[PDB]
Amino acid sequence: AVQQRRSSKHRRDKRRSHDALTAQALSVCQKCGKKKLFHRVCSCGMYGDLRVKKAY
Amino acid sequence: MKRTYQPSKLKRAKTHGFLARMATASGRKVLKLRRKKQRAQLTVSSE
Amino acid sequence: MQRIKKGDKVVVITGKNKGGSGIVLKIMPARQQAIVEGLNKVTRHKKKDQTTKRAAKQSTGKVQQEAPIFLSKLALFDQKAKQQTIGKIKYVMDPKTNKKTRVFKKSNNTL
Amino acid sequence: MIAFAKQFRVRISPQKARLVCQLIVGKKTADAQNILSNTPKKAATLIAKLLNSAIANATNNHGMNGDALYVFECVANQGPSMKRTIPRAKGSSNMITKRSSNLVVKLSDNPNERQELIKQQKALVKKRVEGQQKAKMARQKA
Amino acid sequence: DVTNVLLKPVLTEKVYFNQMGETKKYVFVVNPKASKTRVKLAFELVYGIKPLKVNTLIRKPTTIRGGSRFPGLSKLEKLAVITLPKGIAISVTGE
Amino acid sequence: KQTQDLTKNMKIKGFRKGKVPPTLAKDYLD
Amino acid sequence: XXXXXXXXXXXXXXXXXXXXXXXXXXXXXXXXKAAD
RNA sequence: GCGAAACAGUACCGUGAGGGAAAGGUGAAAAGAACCCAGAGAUGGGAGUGAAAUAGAUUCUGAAACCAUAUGCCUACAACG
RNA sequence: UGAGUAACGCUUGGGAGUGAGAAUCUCCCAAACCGAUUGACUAAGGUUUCCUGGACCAGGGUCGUCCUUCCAGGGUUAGUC
Ligand SMILES: [Mg+2]
Ligand SMILES: [Mg+2]
Ligand SMILES: [Mg+2]
Ligand SMILES: [Mg+2]
Ligand SMILES: [Mg+2]
Ligand SMILES: [Mg+2]
Ligand SMILES: [Mg+2]
Ligand SMILES: [Mg+2]
Ligand SMILES: [Mg+2]
Ligand SMILES: [Mg+2]
Ligand SMILES: [Mg+2]
Ligand SMILES: [Mg+2]
Ligand SMILES: [Mg+2]
Ligand SMILES: [Mg+2]
Ligand SMILES: [Mg+2]
Ligand SMILES: [Mg+2]
Ligand SMILES: [Mg+2]
Ligand SMILES: [Mg+2]
Ligand SMILES: [Mg+2]
Ligand SMILES: [Mg+2]
Ligand SMILES: [Mg+2]
Ligand SMILES: [Mg+2]
Ligand SMILES: [Zn+2]
Repeated sequence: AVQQRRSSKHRRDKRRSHDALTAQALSVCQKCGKKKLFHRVCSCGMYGDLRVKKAY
Repeated sequence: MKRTYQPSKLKRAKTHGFLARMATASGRKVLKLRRKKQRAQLTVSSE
Repeated sequence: MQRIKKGDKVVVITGKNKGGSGIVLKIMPARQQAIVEGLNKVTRHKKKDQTTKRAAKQSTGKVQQEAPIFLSKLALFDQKAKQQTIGKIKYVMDPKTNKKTRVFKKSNNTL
Repeated sequence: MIAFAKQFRVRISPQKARLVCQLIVGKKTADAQNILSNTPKKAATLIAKLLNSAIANATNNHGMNGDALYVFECVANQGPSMKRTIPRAKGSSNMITKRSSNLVVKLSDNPNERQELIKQQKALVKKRVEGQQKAKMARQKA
Repeated sequence: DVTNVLLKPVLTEKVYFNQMGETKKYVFVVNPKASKTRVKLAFELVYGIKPLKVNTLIRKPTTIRGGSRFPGLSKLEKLAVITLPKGIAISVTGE
Repeated sequence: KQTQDLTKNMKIKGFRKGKVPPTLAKDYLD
Repeated sequence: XXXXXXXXXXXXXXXXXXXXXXXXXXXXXXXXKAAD
């Protein structure tokens, strides 16, 4: 099955109206200050108060 | 499966070579036509 | 013969540089150009390239050299005459040496 | 006073690039950098470099404060395409069009920048009307 | 005899590997139409010491600078490997 | 000393790095 | 440093562009949908 | 306009005979953008040359289809060549 | 337009390293398949696709610091095959 009529420039965007993306929640590390994505270790390996990994 | 062209130096050279073409009037006419068209690859002898 | 040779004094009669006196250092007959010292000074933005024994230094900054000029803008300069002026030249052949010599047409000056 | 940075022949398609540009338009400098640094998309580590280059040449070349800059307009225009042949089945063939985008980012310090552009358009319209009247004035005089 | 069949010596890792260790082996490039006997005769008329043996290599021409605006083929080379006897080592440059 | 310094990189036409001739490095690139 | 190119021909962005011969030697066959 | 203004009977197709394209224009002069900034770099933004750099090698002019941004107006009970 | 849709054409995990950036590159340890074969020698054909170093315009159905891709250099030794 294939479209017997061409889709205009308005219906395409009406379908794409729901394709927008959402900005993921971010937080600030408590040891270096840079913004990091929530519930995760910053680039310095500092999660909360626990030294997880070696510095980048 | 077996496709049509299975390459071989000897068969190609003995069928469409310069010496094969220079043995009959028909072959001479074909080369004559190719000289008229000034083809760089006159025969299959040259790469 | 030729209107302009390597060495004779020449000036420019048209363009931004007017009355620009200089000495012709080199003549390209094929391109109808002429390198005249001190005139038409261009300054190529000299880069740095290091792939040779001389290219290891190749100190080049804002070197101003000479750009070639069309032969039409050139005109021969008179020197023997007391009042120097710009004119055209002939190609008379003197039987004394049987050699062709340029002579001006507004005077009787050789070369 | 708009500062800008450009990039021709970005490998990302404009369709897949517009989705990321809409997350940064109107955003502050630090927040735009922070937002773009943690988005798991391919067209995020390229807009970040252009944005960083644009901030740099805004506070160095054009001389702006740096604490009032906001992303005025970041868009990915359609760039030249390149055509290749994908071999299909049963001897057929199709044409694959690898798409490229011309990305351009613009940031301003003044939150009222649209008024000046409309003003310039208005300035152009006023000159248009002005040209007609002077031409009109000349006709009755003759 | 005319000695146009000895075109040019070549120095590579293989050449320097041979040109050391008792017997020396000198590799030149020669006229592609020349034969081994002609190579020995040319070396005789221009060096003076009879070669112990001669080996010949033919490297076929191949395409170079592919994809460049004007592609080009290679040039046909014939290589000759002269080997002088034990303990003798003459210089290719300096006569 | 000097010959060690002049054997680093500076690849000669027919050779590679590392095995630069211990005595022959002054003819082509002089 | 030592970054230079004194050769008459030298480039990193080699010029090339792929072309298409539009080879579409497609065909078809018969069918079981024949109303005679 | 000769198929062929460019290196065209070339690239390419076919075992072969044979078939057979597309592609021109910087600037008067390369004077082809030293240098600084961001970037790994290409590159971009300044600086500089130039009358002109929105003439920058993607190089005369740059149309529409086509893709985006925005001033203003309208639009989420509505049967629409 | 269809549409960012179908498809991406039989094979896993981790450690260390390089790099601006590593599921894809290098090394190591395993793991899984071939084993009358995915093992080894050659004929035919292919014609440098072989080795070293470098690069990531283009191609690799993703990525790529890597490649059978590109650049530079080199490589095929017969009285008995
Ligand atoms: Mg729209
Ligand atoms: Mg949708
Ligand atoms: Mg042999
Ligand atoms: Mg510019
Ligand atoms: Mg134009
Ligand atoms: Mg309503
Ligand atoms: Mg109702
Ligand atoms: Mg009704
Ligand atoms: Mg109605
Ligand atoms: Mg279509
Ligand atoms: Mg679509
Ligand atoms: Mg669908
Ligand atoms: Mg689906
Ligand atoms: Mg699917
Ligand atoms: Mg697969
Ligand atoms: Mg898998
Ligand atoms: Mg096998
Ligand atoms: Mg090849
Ligand atoms: Mg290899
Ligand atoms: Mg390599
Ligand atoms: Mg890729
Ligand atoms: Mg033997
Ligand atoms: Zn931290």
